[PDB]
Amino acid sequence: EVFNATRFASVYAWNRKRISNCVADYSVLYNSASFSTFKCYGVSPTKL
Amino acid sequence: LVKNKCVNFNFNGLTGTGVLTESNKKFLPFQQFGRDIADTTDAVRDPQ
Amino acid sequence: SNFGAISSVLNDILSRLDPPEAEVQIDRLITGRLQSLQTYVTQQLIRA
Repeated sequence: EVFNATRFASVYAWNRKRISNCVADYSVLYNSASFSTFKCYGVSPTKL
Repeated sequence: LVKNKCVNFNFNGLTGTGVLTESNKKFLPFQQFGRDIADTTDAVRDPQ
Repeated sequence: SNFGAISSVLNDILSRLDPPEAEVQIDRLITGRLQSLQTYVTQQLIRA
């Protein structure tokens, strides 16, 4: 619902989300070459 | 879960080496885990 | 003390990062820890 959102907010009006009590499977994310830039700071994406 | 044989433990991300046993000390309901002296994880409660 | 690193425990650093970017953090841990051990050994030697 966040990545496939119909519209995105402005950069000056960045919207902040709440995510809790759920299982995250980031393996699907970086394995798809649909993102031009995928940079991580402080944690390896392969070990998420 | 294993008790009397030292293994690799990983409780909600926190991980290390050693052996486990039932704690003579008692936690309060909110408490997650304890630490003896400095950087000595001495007791955790099973998340399951 | 983390000695300016991301964390203090080795397990968290090795889990969060990958070696080509972890090695700097483990190295920054090593320099401080070696300094502390050298200080302790020097103090113990003069005391002895």
